[PDB]
This record gives sequence, C-alpha cells and structure tokens, in this order.
Amino acid sequence: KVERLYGTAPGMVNHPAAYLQVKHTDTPIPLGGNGAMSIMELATAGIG
Amino acid sequence: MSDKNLLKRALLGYSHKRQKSMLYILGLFKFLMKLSDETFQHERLGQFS
Repeated sequence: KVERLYGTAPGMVNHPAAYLQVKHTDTPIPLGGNGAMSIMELATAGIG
Repeated sequence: MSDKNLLKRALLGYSHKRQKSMLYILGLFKFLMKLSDETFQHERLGQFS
C-alpha cells in the first residue's frame, strides 16, 4: 500500500533503480527502498 | 554460462525494466568487446566467440 502511495515499487515513477546505480534491495529505505523484511526480523531486531 | 547469464540479466535489467545500474556491467562487456577487436583473430563455425 505505501509503495503504491509513493510509487517506489518497480513500475512507477519514483522507483530508485532507474535513477541509482544499485539494486532495489541495496537501496536505503529513506530513498526509494525495498522495505521487504520478515516479520521475525521486524519483531526482534527492529523496524529499520 | 557464468557470463551468458550475467549479460542476459544485465540486459533485461537495463532494457525493459529501467535501472541506472546494469549499465556498468554492459560497459564492462563492451570494453571486453573492444579489447577483442584490437587484434584480429579468425574463428570458424565451432569456435565463434
């Protein structure tokens, strides 16, 4: 939902991969970032 | 195959879906092509490189 809102998933304008010379997985979340993380990582380690 | 796969991946990632990366890889591949063309070297049907 949030990727649809800000257009950072592959396909819409704000996708970083067309603008940064690095993979989507290797892009900081504050930029167009892939927030794909497991729930266990999100629960134990944190959010960022 | 370690390079056929890499070139196909980089091309699919530069064309079609657009990424600013995957152009460095294409640059390396074209640099290798330009290295190959410095010295002529014939190759027959079974040895096409």
